[PDB]
Amino acid sequence: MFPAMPLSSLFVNGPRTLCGAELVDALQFVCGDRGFYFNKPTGYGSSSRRACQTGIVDECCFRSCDLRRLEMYCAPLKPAKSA
Repeated sequence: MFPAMPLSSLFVNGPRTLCGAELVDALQFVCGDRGFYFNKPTGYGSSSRRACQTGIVDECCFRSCDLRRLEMYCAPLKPAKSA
């Protein structure tokens, strides 16, 4: 999927170069299967609960982060136009 894009087949099952929105549904899985996001610089990049850097997708795939983490960031999904 996603042409222009660089790649999206090996870990990105919906996202771009992520490890799949899966990890996303994880954070929202405990907070609400509804589905959550990740590093969303809503307010302001350098102005949010010390996180993001913990790429729940790149940091989860890289830094063994079970569901305990996803639960930690239990960040409030940022709906706008997911799909």
